[PDB]
Amino acid sequence: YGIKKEIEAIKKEQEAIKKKIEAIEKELRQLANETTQALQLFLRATTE
Amino acid sequence: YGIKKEIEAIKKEQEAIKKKIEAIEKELRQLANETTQALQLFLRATTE
Amino acid sequence: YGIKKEIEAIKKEQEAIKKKIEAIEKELRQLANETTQALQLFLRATTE
Repeated sequence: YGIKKEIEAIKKEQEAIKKKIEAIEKELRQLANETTQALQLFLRATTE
Repeated sequence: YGIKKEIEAIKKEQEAIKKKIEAIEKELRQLANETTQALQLFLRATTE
Repeated sequence: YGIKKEIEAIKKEQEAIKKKIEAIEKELRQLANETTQALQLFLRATTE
């Protein structure tokens, strides 16, 4: 029973980690988009 | 004993992973702040 | 055998996670470089 509960806890931790990574990927993509947009502004500005 | 040492190693790996993720979140936040600041400069420049 | 296969699966998941984190670090570094370059452009532009 003890090893079962140990393994169960570990797999709970992994699923939580996998979701943390998912959130990090989300925020990383947004940041990439924003920085691309921000650079597009500059590229628009240096033609004004 | 073998399974104990296996589980122990796995939980050592998880704690290390959790800290890696922590460091990634730190650097991601800094990068977001810097990019916001960098864009704020531009927004300041196109009013000069 | 069951616990062995469980532990084996968990360690497979950890290696996959470690590589996901590796890819995230790669993309995070690139993004930092690009944002630095993008800001360098602006710093070049406001001297023209």
